[PDB]
Amino acid sequence: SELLVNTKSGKVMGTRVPVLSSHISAFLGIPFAEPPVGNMRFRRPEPKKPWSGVWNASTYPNNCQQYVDEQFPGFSGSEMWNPNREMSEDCLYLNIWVPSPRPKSTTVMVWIYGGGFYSGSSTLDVYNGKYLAYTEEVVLVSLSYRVGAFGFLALHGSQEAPGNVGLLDQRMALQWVHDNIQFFGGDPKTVTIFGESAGGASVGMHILSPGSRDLFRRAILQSGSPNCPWASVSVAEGRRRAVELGRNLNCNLNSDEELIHCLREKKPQELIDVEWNVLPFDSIFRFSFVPVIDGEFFPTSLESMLNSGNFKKTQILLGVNKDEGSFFLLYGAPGFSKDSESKISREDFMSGVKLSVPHANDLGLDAVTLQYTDWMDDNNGIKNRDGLDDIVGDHNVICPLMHFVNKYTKFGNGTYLYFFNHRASNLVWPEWMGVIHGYEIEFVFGLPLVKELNYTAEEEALSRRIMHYWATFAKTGNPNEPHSQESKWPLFTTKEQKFIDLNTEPMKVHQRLRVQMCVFWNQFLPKLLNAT
Amino acid sequence: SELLVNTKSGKVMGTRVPVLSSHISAFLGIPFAEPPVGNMRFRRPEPKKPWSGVWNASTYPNNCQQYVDEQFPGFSGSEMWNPNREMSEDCLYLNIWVPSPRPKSTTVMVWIYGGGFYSGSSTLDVYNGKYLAYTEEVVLVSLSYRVGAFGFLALHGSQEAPGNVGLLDQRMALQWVHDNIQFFGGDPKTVTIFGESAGGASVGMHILSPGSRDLFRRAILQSGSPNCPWASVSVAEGRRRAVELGRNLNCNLNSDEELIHCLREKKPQELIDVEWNVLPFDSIFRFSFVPVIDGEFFPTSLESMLNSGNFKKTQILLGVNKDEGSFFLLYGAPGFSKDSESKISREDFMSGVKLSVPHANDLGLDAVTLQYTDWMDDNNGIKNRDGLDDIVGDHNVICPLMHFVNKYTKFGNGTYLYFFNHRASNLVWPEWMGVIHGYEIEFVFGLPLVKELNYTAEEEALSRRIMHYWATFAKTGNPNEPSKWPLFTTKEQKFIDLNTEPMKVHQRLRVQMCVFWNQFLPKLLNATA
Ligand SMILES: *[C@@H]1O[C@H](CO)[C@@H](O)[C@H](O)[C@H]1NC(C)=O
Ligand SMILES: *[C@@H]1O[C@H](CO)[C@@H](O)[C@H](O)[C@H]1NC(C)=O
Ligand SMILES: *[C@@H]1O[C@H](CO)[C@@H](O)[C@H](O)[C@H]1NC(C)=O
Ligand SMILES: *[C@@H]1O[C@H](CO)[C@@H](O)[C@H](O)[C@H]1NC(C)=O
Ligand SMILES: [Cl-]
Ligand SMILES: [Cl-]
Repeated sequence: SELLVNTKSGKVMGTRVPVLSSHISAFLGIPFAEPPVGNMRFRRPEPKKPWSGVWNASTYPNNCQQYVDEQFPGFSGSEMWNPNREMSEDCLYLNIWVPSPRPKSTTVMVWIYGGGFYSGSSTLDVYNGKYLAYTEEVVLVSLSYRVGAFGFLALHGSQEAPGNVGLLDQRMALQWVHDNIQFFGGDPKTVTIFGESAGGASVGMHILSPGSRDLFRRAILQSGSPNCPWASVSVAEGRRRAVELGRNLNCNLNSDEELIHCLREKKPQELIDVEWNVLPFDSIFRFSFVPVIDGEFFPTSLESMLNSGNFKKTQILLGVNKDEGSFFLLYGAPGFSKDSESKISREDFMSGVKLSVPHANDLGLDAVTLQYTDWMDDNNGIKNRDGLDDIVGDHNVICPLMHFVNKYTKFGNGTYLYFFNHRASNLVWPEWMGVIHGYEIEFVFGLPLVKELNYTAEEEALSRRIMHYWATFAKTGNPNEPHSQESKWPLFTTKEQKFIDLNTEPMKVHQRLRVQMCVFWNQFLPKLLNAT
Repeated sequence: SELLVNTKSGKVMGTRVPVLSSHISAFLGIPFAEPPVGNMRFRRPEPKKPWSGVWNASTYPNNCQQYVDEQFPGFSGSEMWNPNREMSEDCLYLNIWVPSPRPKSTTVMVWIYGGGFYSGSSTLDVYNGKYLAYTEEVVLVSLSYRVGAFGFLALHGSQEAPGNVGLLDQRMALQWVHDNIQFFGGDPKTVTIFGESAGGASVGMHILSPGSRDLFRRAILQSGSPNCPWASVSVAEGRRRAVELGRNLNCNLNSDEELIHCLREKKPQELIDVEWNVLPFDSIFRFSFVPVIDGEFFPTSLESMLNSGNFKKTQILLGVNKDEGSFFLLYGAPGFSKDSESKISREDFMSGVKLSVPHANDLGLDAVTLQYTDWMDDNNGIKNRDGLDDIVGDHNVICPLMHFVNKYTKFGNGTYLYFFNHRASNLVWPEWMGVIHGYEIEFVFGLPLVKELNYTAEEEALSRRIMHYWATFAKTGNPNEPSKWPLFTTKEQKFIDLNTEPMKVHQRLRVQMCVFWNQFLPKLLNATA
């Protein structure tokens, strides 16, 4: 049978699903690890032990325990990102979409969800893999990993809570794919890992971590990179936050052993209720439990590894959205509202930059302000809003990524860069937010192809070329179909630094994506902050 | 006679001169101090002792001892600023042009030449006062003062070489105008001092100094302000450059008295030959002997005085030129040439900013470089050149002036700001240098009104409205006669362009770059230097 597959861990039974007038096979909620429960919370994952009988893989699994956004109750804009399945610590599962009839040795793409390392689910409607698997005839896998304290509590030295376990969950899902995907018609030698934001940072992390390199062929990073300021913390900072979590829960803080034991006895929701209290400052775009630069998953600092070429040399395709920062200003900065133009007063602009660049000293704050302020027109609320939008996006996503792409390209085997700037026709968010963080995903996954979703014909066309770019890249390491009549996406080279826009208009090639501001964020500001 | 005038120090005989198919009276080279020679070198000026008989005031006086530019021999562009009279330490004189017939109590304008405090003469062709005095019917005076070591060698504590004597020379010429101008038909109660660059900074210094405030009614500052980075030094820095001057000359350095005695034995040229060697850095737009913040001529720091309102409250008219910095890049930065477009490489740009902001640490240089570099086109020689040009002008002239203007307007009684950007059709310098430092002067003095000078008719028109703006301001405290030149205000910050086109009003002259130079860089340097 097409739906019955025997894996190295046991048999599995999938389901036939409809997809754009055709059908495809789906294996949902396949376990790849032992439930990280009880005494295993905070521990490295362990391989799922073989089960006997047939595993029913006809329904989505549970979502990992995570904070749930209740800012706009009933609002689809925010809720599409919340867990749409019951939450449980028993959440290490993966989903697979296989073309029907089953391919022989086809390209595999593994999706890693984002959510700032504190949230995310593999089961969201936007991650529904059937459209891309069907359309580009690839074997699509969506994995899952522990988020929040459950995935990244880090007490360096301890082997009960080392930190980086969510990254290890991802790796185990990758090992599972390397071991069993051939049984689904996938080629373990041609797997592309791709993810957005936290997922994108994750992808870059596996490119960096020796232990992950050999488990995939190449990578796609969307709106995220390993070096993002919010994507990792030092062992010290990580230890401090773990201990602060204990303090907030009245825990015995005498030894890791006791602290951890105390934390293992709490119900998930108790950890989550206090999750945000351990952050260093009042800030936006900062999350409590994230990867730690441990000297293990990451041999040395990310900068030194990037500098020395100490990472997987392959082909990468990556990019950003025009307004990565808007989502975060809306939720944490004064003056922003989803029901108004959100014109920002100079006073709010000032507090906005402090929130946005929490680690900066006064001189640092002044530099950012000067860099993003039009002094001929400083009370212009729109320029103030947009200025703050750019600050959040440039500092958190765009510049860290440009740094990564420039460093990576010195050693890599091909880099393709994009700038996604199409504002969807059916977007429920206010216009000031622009091309929002995460909204290129529905195009990557082919959502615009489903008519009931009411996207424009130009949007369906954009989705199809994006899916083909992504897939062709996954298959060959080049988004372009060699000798083809269509415009060509040029390689990003260290000299020319070319990149293309991704929208409904004919392709435009540009150079040096936001160089000016990124020179400020990547070179000058760090120099000024180091000064003292 | 009309040319024979009795002043409080003695009689003087002027001369009738031609001015645009007409004539006026000119009293050239009137002494206002005792010759600052021999033992008087470095000392405060002394009032000129009365003479008997008639002083011959028919010809220009000597120029003060100064560095002479020989970079471009025979070249009129550079040579027009060089002394055109013999140089002598006996140089403290003033000249006066009086309308004919001699008016009754008329507005007086006193010119203070620039030259970075190390050079300058009152006798240059471009400072010829006859056209302005005639056209605008004002009594025009041009004074002189000691420059270089002779006027600013500062050994604070010593009464032999106190520092600021060049400024005191200027003060005594003003005191002389206060005392005698009424005999030339001038109103001592309506005196306007005006000067360019070091002269403009000088004017600003008299506004600040208690000892000078009551010797003039209003002030005009052209391309210079008191707070300019090159316009003053601390007593400690002035003292070390003095000592270094002696070191360069094999002087006894055991005591101020010995050092000074040694320096007074040296021939003027010996001093001048090593003058530049005392500067603390390889730099441009930096001069060795300048005003010292002594606690006497300047009670306290310039900023504190500006902040507390400790200065003369009156009307000020002031402005800058579009390309203040190019002259200095041409002379001291790699890559520039008078005979080429001077496209500037990246290497030369980096070198250039280091020369322009000598005092900055590396972070400071990075900040400046970032602020003026187009990272989408960093190898554009033209942009690199124009960028360096803006850095020099913004940092040395424009932003310091804007800072002065904003601080002064809080307390002042009327500010008029201009931005001169007309490139003279007959300039001999290359296009890349643009609207050069000092070239608005010829329009202020009315040179475009003389036909054999070959200016265009709209240039003569421009000169006339500038002269009238200047003289009307001098007479009333308002350039406007009842298109209006708006009052610069703390809130609005309006200013006008000065060119051949119809007057346009703008606001916040180079506010973006000036926030950087006036607020951010100083803060950065204070936090990390
Ligand atoms: C697997 O679960 C789905 C829904 O619960 C159900 O329709 C189906 O019959 C199940 N298959 C088996 C063999 O239990
Ligand atoms: C990728 O690698 C092969 C050699 O391993 C080389 O010939 C080719 O030029 C490389 N491609 C790029 C874009 O670096
Ligand atoms: C004034 O001096 C000049 C020469 O320097 C001379 O030609 C002129 O006649 C003199 N006038 C008188 C009255 O001495
Ligand atoms: C100058 O002073 C007079 C009287 O004190 C005052 O009415 C006027 O407003 C002042 N002018 C300005 C522009 O400050
Ligand atoms: Cl469907
Ligand atoms: Cl004439």
